[PDB]
Amino acid sequence: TEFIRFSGVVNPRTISGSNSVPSTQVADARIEYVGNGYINEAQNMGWLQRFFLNLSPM
Amino acid sequence: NYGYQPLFEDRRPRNIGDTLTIVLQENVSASKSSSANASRDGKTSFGFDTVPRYLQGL
Repeated sequence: TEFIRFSGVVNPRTISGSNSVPSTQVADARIEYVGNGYINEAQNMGWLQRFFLNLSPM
Repeated sequence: NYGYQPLFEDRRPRNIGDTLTIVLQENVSASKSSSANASRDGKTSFGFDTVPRYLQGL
């Protein structure tokens, strides 16, 4: 399952005639595109590898 | 009521909370370089292969 979430503030005069506004005209734009399932877990680092990436000398 | 709104004037932000689009276009490039050099070569020689008798002592 994939989730696309959007939030922001829109000026009414930036909305086009077809009730559309580009995402670059939204003030506090919060855009999120995430997923779950084993596909999403396959894109997470292992805990040991994350620990090393954060605490290894090099 | 949202107050007085000009008819023909371009839509500009005027009060707190108004939105404005910033087109981020930055291109900065600075450079500097310098060098210096100095050289000096000197060779000198003198040889008397055959010395006449009256010059021998010298």
